[PDB]
Amino acid sequence: EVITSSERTTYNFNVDWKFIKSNPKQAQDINYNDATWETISCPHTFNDVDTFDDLSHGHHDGEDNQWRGTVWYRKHFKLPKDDKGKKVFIEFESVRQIADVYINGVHLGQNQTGFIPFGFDLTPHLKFGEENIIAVKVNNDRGDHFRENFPLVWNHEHWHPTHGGIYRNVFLHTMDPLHITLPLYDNLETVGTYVYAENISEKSADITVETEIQNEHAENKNITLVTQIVDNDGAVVAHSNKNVAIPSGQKMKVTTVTNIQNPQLWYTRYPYMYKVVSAIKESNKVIDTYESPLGIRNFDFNKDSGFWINGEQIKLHGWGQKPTNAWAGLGAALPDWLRDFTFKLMDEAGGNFIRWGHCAASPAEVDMGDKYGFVTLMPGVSGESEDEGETWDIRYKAFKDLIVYYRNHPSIFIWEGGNWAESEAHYKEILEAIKTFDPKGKRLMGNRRADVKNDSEGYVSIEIGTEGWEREYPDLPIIESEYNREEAPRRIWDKNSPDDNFYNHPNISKNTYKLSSEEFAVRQADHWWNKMGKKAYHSGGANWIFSDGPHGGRCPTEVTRASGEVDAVRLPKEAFYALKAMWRPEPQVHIVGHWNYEVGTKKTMYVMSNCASVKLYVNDKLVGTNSNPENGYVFKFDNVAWESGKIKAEGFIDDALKTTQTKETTGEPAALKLTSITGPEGWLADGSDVALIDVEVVDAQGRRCPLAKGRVDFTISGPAIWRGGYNSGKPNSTNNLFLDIEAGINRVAVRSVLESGTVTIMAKKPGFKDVSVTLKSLPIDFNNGLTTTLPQVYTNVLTKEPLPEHIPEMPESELFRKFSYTGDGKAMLRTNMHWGKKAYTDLEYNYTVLPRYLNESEYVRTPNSDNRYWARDQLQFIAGKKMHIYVLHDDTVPRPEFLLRDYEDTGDNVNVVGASMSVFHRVAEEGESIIMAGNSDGDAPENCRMYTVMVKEFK
Ligand SMILES: [Br-]
Ligand SMILES: [Mg+2]
Repeated sequence: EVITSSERTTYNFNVDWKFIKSNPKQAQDINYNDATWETISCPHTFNDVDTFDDLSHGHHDGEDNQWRGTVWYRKHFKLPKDDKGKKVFIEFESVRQIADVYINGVHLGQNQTGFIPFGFDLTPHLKFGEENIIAVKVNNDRGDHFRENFPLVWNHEHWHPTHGGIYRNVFLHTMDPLHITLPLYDNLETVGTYVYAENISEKSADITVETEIQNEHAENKNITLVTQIVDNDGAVVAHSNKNVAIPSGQKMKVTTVTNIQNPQLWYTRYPYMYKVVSAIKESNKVIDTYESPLGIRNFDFNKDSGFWINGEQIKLHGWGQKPTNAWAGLGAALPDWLRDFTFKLMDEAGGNFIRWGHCAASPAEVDMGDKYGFVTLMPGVSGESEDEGETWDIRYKAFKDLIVYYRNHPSIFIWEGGNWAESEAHYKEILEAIKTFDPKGKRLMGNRRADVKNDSEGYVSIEIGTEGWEREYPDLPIIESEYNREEAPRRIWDKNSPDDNFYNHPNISKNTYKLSSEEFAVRQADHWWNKMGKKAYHSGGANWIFSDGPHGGRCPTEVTRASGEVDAVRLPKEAFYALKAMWRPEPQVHIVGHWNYEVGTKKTMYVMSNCASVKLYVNDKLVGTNSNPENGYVFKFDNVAWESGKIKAEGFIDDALKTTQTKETTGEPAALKLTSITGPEGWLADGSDVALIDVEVVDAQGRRCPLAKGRVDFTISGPAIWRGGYNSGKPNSTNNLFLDIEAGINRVAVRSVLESGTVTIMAKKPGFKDVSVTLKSLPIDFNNGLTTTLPQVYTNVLTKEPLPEHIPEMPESELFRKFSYTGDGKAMLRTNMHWGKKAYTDLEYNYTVLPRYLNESEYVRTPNSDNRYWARDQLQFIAGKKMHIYVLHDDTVPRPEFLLRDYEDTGDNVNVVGASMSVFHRVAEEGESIIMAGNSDGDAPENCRMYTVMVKEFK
């Protein structure tokens, strides 16, 4: 009963391209000789070999020591002379950053979005029955300074590592001249289908589908449009038909309304997915088919009680992940199944929310949101700025392309209008774009840092919060977009374990964060509980960064911003199991760390648990019972005496045993262990599929040694391309046929080639027997440059999960408008400045002598601990009245850019216990947006003073 076959064929266009990392003249020409170019397959990036190999700069400056410029791709392919009268479209999921596409030497156009799909009609230039050639000229250049990088201001490693090339999938679509259109607004100006659900209950739901159809034949067509609703088992549950005439050359939208009896609704704990099959028929003959996703759900982001879905209230907890999503050794060009692997890990740790930061996810990643039940906050392209001119035009156009592409996915609940407040006129345009292309989705709209412009009031539909600060729009629901900025490397367990190039790292004193995995894990509850978890009005939100990546960070001991709860090769940190124990709905306990300590060790043991009480045992001797968890989920046990053997925690709800975890002391190292991980279809010989290999050091019992480290050397043979892994704490650790073990394990990637065959990887380590794994890359159905086999992903992932069995108990200035501070320390607003008042929140230093104009001013007691911290939005407020702004800045600190841009030097100084602070003066009008960043732009003296702010009404 399900309509399957038609004139439409979707080809995978990833396999077998020619590539060159340069800009040769006439590279788009039909008869350009590309024989010496490199044979690759998409997804592909030429920055896989020169990223994750530079130690972080800190100061939120991302990795810039990588190749940037103009490169070229060329692909040969032949369509059957059979298809001689078919439309042919090419679709690019994304190209980074500027793409120019050519077909047989004819330029089709450019796309500068870097992260949004686009496509072109090849038909007028195709030679059927002959070889055709696509050429893609790609540029990934960007201006050095993230504030002077126009127009593509989102294109900067500050937020988005500039990994260039065709880093997502490419498809070829062939179809009848009479066809449903493709949702690639750039540059086809078509929108495909629009699916929305109304009058939803458990009993009934009405699905409206508007199908845009185009008749590119020279004669009118009388057609029947069929809308089929297909459930999770592939059964047709309901259908609708409409008989319409499409005049020759015309586009029209055909609407159907189809009722579903007893719909399976879409929940975060049961993301039931329907599919809509749209078919064009010409009397029993099927001309075209197109499939659209369908998840049926009612929802409410409520200002008082958080988020509801289908009448159940659900706390949202998940991650903010970079769209680059890069994998060490591979860059941003993840095969879809590695994107699925990343997503399955978020799902494993209880995620039900995702924000892409700060450009759109790939298409398959929105499919993964759909099938794992992730409420999604989706941006188009953005950096961190109110934009204008051409920057706004390109970004706004990308926003339309984005809605046209993604509007039918049920995982999307909020359109992120931007990663900064915007002008009133631009808010109008944002709502007008949603009204044009998504009038019926009931999605909300917000911008992060909307609170820094009065423009946002009355336009944003949901407060997009930062770092769990107090709500600034109590009329609205609130969702957290980026909380917990901390970093910590996977390889450091705790201060009771031997150091692994961290506490003694040459760069350790430049780190903002010097946390072990245990501290990083345990504090996950501090951050979550106090910023979202304990607030019944708070919908929840996104933990900043899921996987380590070389975007801007604060720890030059690492080659990434180490803020993920898994590392850049998706090895989980203890913090991953902390969040998993807090956020999963079933009862959980997780003992933080390991059980290989020295004889006589005494340490605090942390159990993370969503249970009500936890019991702790050392070799079956009960050492404690805790019914008073800290921050909802931390059951700690002080001064536990280590004993070789076994440590076991028990989790209880209502004094009934729910779950148990045991960790064991490992024995001495005894062998290397190699374990392979491939995609669900196996390792495919397509030139880009990846096989992962876990290399471990194990004891005689086969348990991973948590303290093992040291260099392993590798050899590879067979048709494959070694891509290595990384060591977070070391430069130039990528590519090499050797790698250090960290806490007993590391992970390398092997990429296939077009030739299928047997591939052998051997690992060696002094003192161990050699070990090996044998892989087989499997042949794919490939011919004339084309395959109908789509990129492999995990299928049939639908299961039902229960609601949590236990949730921890929850508790009971006219000038500094919308003040907020995002440094690690605490700021404090205070009034009536004069001699004797404290200058900082974390010191007892007082102001003594003051220039006359400073007295009676309102002031911000800043935390001196943030004296070398940097954040774009460190300190902000809207000027409540016309006022004087004074910034006291340590003379020993290089003046930061925001100070020199908008503040003049007074000549006067204010001495505060030996430190001379120059006053900088600024007059602000009422409503002016006052944004302050780090004390210094780069390095500074370790013992310098954090700056302070003073404010007085103009009068
Ligand atoms: Br990244
Ligand atoms: Mg994180």
